[PDB]
Amino acid sequence: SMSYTWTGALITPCAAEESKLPINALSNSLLRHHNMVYATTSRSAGLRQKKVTFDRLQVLDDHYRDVLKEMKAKASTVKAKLLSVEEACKLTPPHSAKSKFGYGAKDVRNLSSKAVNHIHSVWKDLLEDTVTPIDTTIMAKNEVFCVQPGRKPARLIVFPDLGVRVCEKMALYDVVSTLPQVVMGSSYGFQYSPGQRVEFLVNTWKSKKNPMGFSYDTRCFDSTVTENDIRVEESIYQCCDLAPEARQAIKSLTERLYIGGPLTNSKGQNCGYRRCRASGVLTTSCGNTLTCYLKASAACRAAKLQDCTMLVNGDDLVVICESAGTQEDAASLRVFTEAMTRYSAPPGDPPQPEYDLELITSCSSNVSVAHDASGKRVYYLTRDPTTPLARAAWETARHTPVNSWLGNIIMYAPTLWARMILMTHFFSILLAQEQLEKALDCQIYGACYSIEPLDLPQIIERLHGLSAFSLHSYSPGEINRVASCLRKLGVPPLRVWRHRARSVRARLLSQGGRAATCGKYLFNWAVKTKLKLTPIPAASQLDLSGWFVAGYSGGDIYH
Ligand SMILES: CC(C)(C)[C@H]1C(O)=C(C2=NS(=O)(=O)c3c(CNS(C)(=O)=O)cccc32)C(=O)N1Cc1ccc(F)c(Cl)c1
Repeated sequence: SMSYTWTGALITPCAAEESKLPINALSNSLLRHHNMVYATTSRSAGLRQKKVTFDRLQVLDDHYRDVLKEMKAKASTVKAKLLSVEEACKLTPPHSAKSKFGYGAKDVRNLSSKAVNHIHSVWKDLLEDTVTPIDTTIMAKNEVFCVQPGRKPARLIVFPDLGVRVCEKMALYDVVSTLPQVVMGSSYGFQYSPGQRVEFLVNTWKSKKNPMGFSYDTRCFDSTVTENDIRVEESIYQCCDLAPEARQAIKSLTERLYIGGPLTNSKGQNCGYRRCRASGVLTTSCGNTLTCYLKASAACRAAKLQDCTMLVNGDDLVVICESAGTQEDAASLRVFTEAMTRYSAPPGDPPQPEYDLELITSCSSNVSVAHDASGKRVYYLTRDPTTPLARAAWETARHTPVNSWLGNIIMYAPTLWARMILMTHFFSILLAQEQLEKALDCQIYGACYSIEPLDLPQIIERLHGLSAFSLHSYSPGEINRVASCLRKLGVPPLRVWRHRARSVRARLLSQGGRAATCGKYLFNWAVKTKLKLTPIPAASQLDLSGWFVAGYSGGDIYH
């Protein structure tokens, strides 16, 4: 069937949308080439609609059903619980979209009786009615990029009312938090810190006699998801040991929301109908991960890839296997792709075999190597810093709900671009505003986290190790990619950043306490006469539970 049917009604914004890079007094210290930076708006939604709208055909074979059976066997070992209304309410981001029924996120969060009453009413209706399609809003996402000589159209987000979103948590939060690791084991990617992911990638790579690897880019994964896939997902959820009410609600959410339903714009006009994955439901991450792992695991068998190890984060897939040499690897991957295509996950750009781990991009990241304090080689994950820096420029001039810069510093802390540019720039800004103590929101694996900037040294230590504060002798390939980015964007040379970082560090040191700790660890690279970095005390008090358990993209989750 068609992924979507459209009425002609337009996808509408809630507020005016800026597409041009806002400029303030801080902008130029980061980036001179402002016209290279843009944000998507709803006004390009028609271009997206076009490309996410196609017919899906699905041909399912024995490998498919075999893998599914294995997945269900493991799923049946999971026991999951219902969350109370209040438990589910506390998982709601403060900035979440408000209900059409006269209450908002903060009402939910502080448990107003108005919110809670509507929630209980939504739940009761889920138990009673397992057929009536549930309403969703379709919006365009405003995301920032750099011009790639041209522009990406806005992504679409499809989400049900707040009342329904709290109910999803009640029925499925424990499931989507617990099931994927039990079903998929070490192949489930959202369980890893950056440190663990690079560890798992390197160990996997060198466990092969002659390693070959490839990332598989599905063309618009969400759109490729069929009703079959979503019913198949539900059948996996139902293997779990669940309370009768959770079973009923899960069945009801599947039939009424997950499978499809009507699409309404912000003005309340009907825009059409969806028959593929909604990107803004609780099950998007878990559903996509299970479905990608199933199709890929079965496609590996069909292609006869040898010792194929998968790493799956939603729709993001990387496979590492044994080479049969270049001719056979190329033919293998074609069989893999034909299978995936038969399963309704055709590729965007065709996959290509890789023989160098560092040339493989997965979760928009590639492995690279640097050296630590004692010369002892260390692997870490990095990326082309263009988009992170284009977004950092936007966020320098505009207050954003989610600070991408903060998530990039957290996840890319060991990189030369994050240490030298992002750390230096934003700590300078926090200092000027005396907002070092001010807790800031960022999204990691789709979930929103409130973070104190001053806890960054502890956070980085836990996620990457001390190495992250002592890394040097980065690779010519990486150094060239950074330098090329700065040239393109008109970002000041690294000597300018080194100069600035010295100032930032000194200023932090002068401050004392946690701020001096930020000065010492984060900016030890800037000083020629290096200080000794010991393991950070009282770091092992702060619990990073909720971190690196599961993915929740589009799932309206707050920790
Ligand atoms: C915060 C950033 C930097 C953005 C982080 C992230 O949170 C993600 C992600 N967040 S997400 O939206 O949950 C996500 C998906 C979600 N896809 S889906 C709809 O659920 O099917 C897939 C891949 C990756 C993601 C990511 O790729 N990242 C890059 C990255 C990932 C893992 C690492 F170990 C390192 Cl070092 C860097």
